[PDB]
Amino acid sequence: QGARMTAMDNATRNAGDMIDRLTTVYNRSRQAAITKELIEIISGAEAL
Amino acid sequence: TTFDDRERAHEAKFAHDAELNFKAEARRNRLLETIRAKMVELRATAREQIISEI
Amino acid sequence: AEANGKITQVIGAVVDVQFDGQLPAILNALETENNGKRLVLEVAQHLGENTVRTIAMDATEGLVRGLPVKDTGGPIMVPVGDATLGRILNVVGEPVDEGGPVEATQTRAIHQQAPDFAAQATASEILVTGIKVIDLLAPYSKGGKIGLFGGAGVGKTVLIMELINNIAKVHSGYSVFAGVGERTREGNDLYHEMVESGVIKPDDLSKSQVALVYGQMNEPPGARMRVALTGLTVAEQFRDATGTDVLFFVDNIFRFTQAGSEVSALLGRIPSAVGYQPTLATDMGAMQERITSTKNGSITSIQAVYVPADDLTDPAPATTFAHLDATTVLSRAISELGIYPAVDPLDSNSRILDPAVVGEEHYQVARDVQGILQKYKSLQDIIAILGMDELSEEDKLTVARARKIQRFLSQPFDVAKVFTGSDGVQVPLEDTIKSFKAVVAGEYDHLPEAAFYMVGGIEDVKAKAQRLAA
Amino acid sequence: VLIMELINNIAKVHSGYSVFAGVGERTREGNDLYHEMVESGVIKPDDLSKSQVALVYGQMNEPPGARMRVALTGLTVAEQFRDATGTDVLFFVDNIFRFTQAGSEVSALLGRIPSAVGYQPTLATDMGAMQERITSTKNGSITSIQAVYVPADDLTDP
Amino acid sequence: APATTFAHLDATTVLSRAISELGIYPAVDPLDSNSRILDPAVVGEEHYQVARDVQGILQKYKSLQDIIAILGMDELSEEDKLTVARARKIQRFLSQPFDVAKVFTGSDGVQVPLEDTIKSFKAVVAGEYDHLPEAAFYMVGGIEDVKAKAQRL
Amino acid sequence: GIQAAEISAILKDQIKNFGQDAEVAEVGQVLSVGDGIARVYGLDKVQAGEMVEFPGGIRGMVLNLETDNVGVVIFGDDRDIKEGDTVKRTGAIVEVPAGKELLGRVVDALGNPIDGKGPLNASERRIADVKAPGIMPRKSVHEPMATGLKSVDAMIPVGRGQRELIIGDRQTGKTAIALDTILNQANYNGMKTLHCIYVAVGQKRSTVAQLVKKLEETGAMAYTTVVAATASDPAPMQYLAPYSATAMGEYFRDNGMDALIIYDDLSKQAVAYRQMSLLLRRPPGREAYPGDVFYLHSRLLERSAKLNEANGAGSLTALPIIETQAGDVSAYIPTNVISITDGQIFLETELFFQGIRPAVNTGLSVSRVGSAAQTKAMKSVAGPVKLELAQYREMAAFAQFGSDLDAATQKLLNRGARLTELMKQPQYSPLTNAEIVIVIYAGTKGYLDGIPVRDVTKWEHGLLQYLRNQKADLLEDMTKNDRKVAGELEDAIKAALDGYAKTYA
Amino acid sequence: YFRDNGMDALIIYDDLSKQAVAYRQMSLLLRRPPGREAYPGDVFYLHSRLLERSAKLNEANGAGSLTALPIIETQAGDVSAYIPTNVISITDGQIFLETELFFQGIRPAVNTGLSVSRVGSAAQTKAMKSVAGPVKLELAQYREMAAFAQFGSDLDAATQKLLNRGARLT
Amino acid sequence: YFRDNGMDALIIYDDLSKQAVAYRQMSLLLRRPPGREAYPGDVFYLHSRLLERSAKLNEANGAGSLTALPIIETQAGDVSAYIPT
Ligand SMILES: Nc1ncnc2c1ncn2[C@@H]1O[C@H](COP(=O)(O)OP(=O)(O)OP(=O)(O)O)[C@@H](O)[C@H]1O
Ligand SMILES: Nc1ncnc2c1ncn2[C@@H]1O[C@H](COP(=O)(O)OP(=O)(O)OP(=O)(O)O)[C@@H](O)[C@H]1O
Ligand SMILES: [Mg+2]
Ligand SMILES: [Mg+2]
Repeated sequence: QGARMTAMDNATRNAGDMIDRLTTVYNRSRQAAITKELIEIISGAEAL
Repeated sequence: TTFDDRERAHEAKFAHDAELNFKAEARRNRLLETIRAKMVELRATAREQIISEI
Repeated sequence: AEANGKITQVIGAVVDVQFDGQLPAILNALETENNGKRLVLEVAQHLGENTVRTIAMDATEGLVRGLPVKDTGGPIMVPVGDATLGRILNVVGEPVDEGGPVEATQTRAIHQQAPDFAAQATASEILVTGIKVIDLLAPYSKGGKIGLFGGAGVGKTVLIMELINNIAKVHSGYSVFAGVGERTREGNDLYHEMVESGVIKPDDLSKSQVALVYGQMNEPPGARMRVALTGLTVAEQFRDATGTDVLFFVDNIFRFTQAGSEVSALLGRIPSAVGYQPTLATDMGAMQERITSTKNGSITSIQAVYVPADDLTDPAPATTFAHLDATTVLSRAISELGIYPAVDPLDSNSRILDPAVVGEEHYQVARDVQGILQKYKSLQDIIAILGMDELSEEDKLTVARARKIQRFLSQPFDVAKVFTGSDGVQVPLEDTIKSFKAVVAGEYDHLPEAAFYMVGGIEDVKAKAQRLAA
Repeated sequence: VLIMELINNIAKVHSGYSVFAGVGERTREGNDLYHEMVESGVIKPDDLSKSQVALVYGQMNEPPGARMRVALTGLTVAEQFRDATGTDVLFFVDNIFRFTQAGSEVSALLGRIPSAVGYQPTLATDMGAMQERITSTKNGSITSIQAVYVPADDLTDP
Repeated sequence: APATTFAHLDATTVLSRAISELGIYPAVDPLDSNSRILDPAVVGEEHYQVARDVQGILQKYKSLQDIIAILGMDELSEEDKLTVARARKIQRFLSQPFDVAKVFTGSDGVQVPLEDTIKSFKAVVAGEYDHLPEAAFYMVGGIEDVKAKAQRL
Repeated sequence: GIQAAEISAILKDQIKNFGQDAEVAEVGQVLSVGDGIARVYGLDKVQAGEMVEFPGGIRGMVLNLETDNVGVVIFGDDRDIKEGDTVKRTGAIVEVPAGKELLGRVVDALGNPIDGKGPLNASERRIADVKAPGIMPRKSVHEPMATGLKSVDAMIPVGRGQRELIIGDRQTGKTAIALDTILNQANYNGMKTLHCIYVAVGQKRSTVAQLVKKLEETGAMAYTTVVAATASDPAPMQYLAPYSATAMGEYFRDNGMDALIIYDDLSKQAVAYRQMSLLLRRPPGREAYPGDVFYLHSRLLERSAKLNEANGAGSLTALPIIETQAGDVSAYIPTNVISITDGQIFLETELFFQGIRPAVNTGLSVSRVGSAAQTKAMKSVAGPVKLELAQYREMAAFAQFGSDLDAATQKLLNRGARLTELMKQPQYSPLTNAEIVIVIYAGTKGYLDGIPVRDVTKWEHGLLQYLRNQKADLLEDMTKNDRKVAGELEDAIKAALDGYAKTYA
Repeated sequence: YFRDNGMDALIIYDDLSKQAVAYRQMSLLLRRPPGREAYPGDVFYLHSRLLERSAKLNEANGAGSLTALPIIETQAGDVSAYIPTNVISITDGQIFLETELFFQGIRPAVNTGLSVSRVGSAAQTKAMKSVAGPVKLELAQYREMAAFAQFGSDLDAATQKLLNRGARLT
Repeated sequence: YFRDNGMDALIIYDDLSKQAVAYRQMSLLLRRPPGREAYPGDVFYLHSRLLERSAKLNEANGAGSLTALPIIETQAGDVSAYIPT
């Protein structure tokens, strides 16, 4: 239970580290989706 | 989840061990101080029997 | 001959026609002359300068600028009545079964106003289907609106075919099937399935109790955008002109919306989100609001609903939820487990699931089933790391029942015999409630999981467990 | 309370006044902010020269153009105290995000093709031509406290 | 642009930023790179078999990496620990000092003949160097350089 | 580009000139028509937003004034409008009947009865598009707007004049919250008095009919107005509906009375407005919505308010409804309405199917008005309950573990699981204020800590019947006095519970 | 020609992803307003039309047939994208191939769970049906149990035999 | 000027991220077709012209030079974004 104490400690920190990198990539894709959906809407409107 | 693999592998396993122990009950039933005795004697026996099909 | 127009422009399915005198109103049907077959055009807009925009109900290849076009002086009119039964029509009311003309005594426009607010019926009665998950968790309503959501290949068509088998065959009023932008192969399959069930008869077309309408993926967008209307128009006649109960089956109403979006751009609309037409909701509303029970008579509608990329937030399926009395949502995650029908018990609902309508027994069991499943779902993340050993005796007692209940929701479909190699089963409502009640109460914690998988009533679970002993 | 006390304090320790720009004020909260300032004394409804703050509202129910320009309005009032009376002024902007939203809406309405996450192509110049007026000159200074809303909790949002 | 380029190629070498950041050069993704020539009838069964084997173990390692990121290596089966070990040695043995990169690396460039590449990689896959340390395989040419480096340590 | 009013037929009358031919000032002729949009030549004097009339009798709103045409959105079936149809000014701006005559009726977007039952009878009429009360003539929100749902009335309290948003994914129960709130008012409906207005926007006719059936069966219709613009109604009607109901509520607000308006939902209203903007060819933005869709909702929700004493002291409380998709509160329309409102009640599917119903996320939901909108009684316990459940939620990870826990953490688990059961509540069962406090007080003082968690719902049911049966006087006083929980009231409560408990056991 | 003259033909469209791109080019250069992902509003109908000309004919009509095997190229294993989902929603099944399986040695790289045939055993001879009826299920069970065994835990003879048999079938 | 007269110059572009947004603004108002992150197809070219002028000249051209320190601002360490790449 000492070994588990320090093992699950490391897992918690590693999870927070993965949560940051995942959030940064999620927000890239979130912004890219809005950017690209808009371009499509606006490109179609300007053809009329 | 994230560990979707471990997730399923675990559920499947502990479901197998559940079903397998029901089979072991059916073994010990097929084998049946003394009531108590046999119920132990053939708990252990039936468990070995199951781990041994041919 | 009628008043004449002349084709000014042709771009795919969109055709502009010019009228020197007399301009046909929006929705009128125009007949284009000088073709191998009669080509129908539906008026969508009045562009000005005596020119109208139209959508074609068939291919536009062969059209020439200056070809004469006749206004019929009304929207598309299609056959209705006993003469449609056992026959196959297309969007424009023509026979496609190679059986000759449908010599009906009346025709009806496929565009119509929706029933008035005072004409709505408030009565709420169950329609039992024999399908355990549906009848238990999100029961269908007599004369109610039912939608079957599913991504590609999760089982919504197999479910609608089963419902026809359990509802329409067992107790026929009259039935209407609309094949909408789906597989022509599926149309042949359904047709032979119905011949076998005798629901369609090729000798007495009078003894047939189902009318068939088709506009499949082989048709251009105009036709796929209106076949739905054609089908519900046939159903309306039975509702109003005869009163008796009417069943309406639609595979797939998504295709109505998709068709519309294919030609929206050429109709000069600014696109909405995800490339859909800005008129999605109103297009859908003026159609869907006609599919309803009224005080005059009942229509029980069951519609398969395609879900693009398995995303229920997609505009088409997302705007469809609001038009329903019962939603049956199918999941790939569940299908993937061998659980059929792949119904999501934590994402299906019914407006009749109320203790005042179905009784507190029905209500509480359904609610209990959903609770133990949401608890398992919340537990799944934990066991995905620690395994099961770390759970308490109670925590794992819910895991075991939850998985049993999930399995007891599966069911061998009669329509599915060609897949399972097993005989279909139909479970009565009372037997469903009882069975599921017992499992949630713990009265079967000693039976194995496999005993619950792919069976009918809870007797079969006990009997399977017995046949599993030896 | 922090806003009100910063007002009070700047008046004590610098003789400088304040200006609140409520960009997209909820009328309910505008009424309450007004009475909380009167209750706290930073506003006095009798002696208008004793009052320490000028309020400028662009209510949420006003069209985008007004909500876009209110910050300038409040900024201009504050420039008076820096340039004409050599004071160190406080300029509150609640909320800077709604300033950007208004701009986005105005840009949308003028038919300009939108940029990044649907913001105006002029996002940078709209913000920058305004913020640059807030500074220390030889004569005095405008210091600015700005309530900031972060869309989707994403600090990388434009 | 790139997606449409693939359709015009007989071989594809896909460089990876994640690999380069690990110090492995050339930064070639061994599981995203393909050749219309990798066919047993063209390269021979030995060459063919050794490649599929290397990619097999690398893919297995890849599928683990996700589970290792949180819990670590101690939670793998005594068998997957072994594939991890060989995989990580294989990752490094795919690395190689270039002549043209001397200007930055400071390591003399190396050219390994195809016959020497197959053999070397076969031996590692078969476990003949499970006793050699990882570092011995990183930035060398043929397997003989690996052993020599394992001696320098 | 060519532009409209450059057509062979139209250019004839511009050059030829017949007798008294002009009339381009008060009359016009359709140049083009489609998708609920009519381009019209002439009408030189028609005002932006003016309601004009087609030859069929159909109404239309002039939303676009352009150089050589007017863009009119059609309140009807466009099949009845063709090229060259005559359009006339009525000078009108879109006005609706208002007053108590609307109570107990079902009406369309424009005030017209659709129940087949009641004549008009309305003494007052009101423009639907008007400016909201300004900054000065308002008073801070202080009067409770009882939903009768204990989770809400205790932890996300709404006051008269507040705008609280009801938001969640599809099947989460957000309409139900509005309906139970309307049903709850009957208990008060004479200081309290609250008139209700339910606006249906894009719903089914069957849905609203069921809705009114319930209100009728519960006898709530008597004080309720149902304004309905259903899914088959043309977009412009769905666009106006909310503003028409608003004007009906403003009648009460401005005449010393209190009204509650429900917009179910603004998601569908925005969709209709988008339809009309895109088809008028106004510039598209995020999710293809126009740049003024924020402005659309801000005008609407600001009209809800708590008026001055000097202005009659009346009020109008708003419960806008938003449908999220996959819980994305950062989508465009949701973002707009969340920022406009004074607070939000967030609903969740996970909570719902677990047995937490109403499915309110106590963690995220909020009311900026908060403490100022609740009675002294509730104030005395609510804050503590909020804190104790908050503590429970952060450690709820131990509920599915535990083992080597100590007495303290074990007590937090036991109380939390129980207070959680005490927040569950069935549909169509709103509770009077005194009833809500009595049950909340019980849990907070530990009278339930020994009871089996699964039986709390049954316990509360029996308890409520007992107090309603044997203790209406007690419940009446807690209301009338509206007081805190003093030593006297404490004594009074424990005596009811101790006796009820004994008979229950 | 074959289909209608009492014969049977097989067609392969390799591939439709590129045909959609060409349609899109044609259409955009003709100034037809773009739709989703810049494709014409009717890209689905482009492919649905074409498929469905593949059919089994009636005895009365000669009993001939045309079978189609269209190909769609995914990008980064995204079966869920637009053009791919369109075509899946047309066909009577799909054979899904993943790079993961391809590289781990499963070649042809067919993912058995995610591939489907909507015709089923009706497209198999009696013989094939007699052996292959349970192979899909069995392999699915096997993959589950195989992941479970990677926990090193002690396995009874029953599990070990299933693992043994699954590895060999694979 | 220095580069071509046998002298050496250093240039700092602080920063090019903002120059690129300014050009994006000009391009969008010109109604040019927006691409990745809404930047015009020629955003790469905007910076290529510029930094290619920084160079080291041989003796035959005076031996002068121009050194460039372009600055780029990333978001949460995203060095794979369009402009940074
Ligand atoms: N109850 C069931 N029993 C056995 N197999 C089933 C069942 N339901 C569905 N399936 C299987 O799922 C596959 C796809 O079914 P189906 O085509 O009905 O799905 P779908 O969602 O309707 O597809 P689409 O909407 O694209 O036509 C079939 O091959 C079928 O074998
Ligand atoms: N507190 C509650 N207790 C019990 N049942 C509830 C409760 N709230 C809602 N329900 C039930 O859940 C179902 C969905 O609720 P409701 O229609 O209010 O939500 P909604 O967001 O309007 O859903 P939709 O938008 O799909 O109509 C209804 O059948 C209703 O009876
Ligand atoms: Mg189908
Ligand atoms: Mg609702």
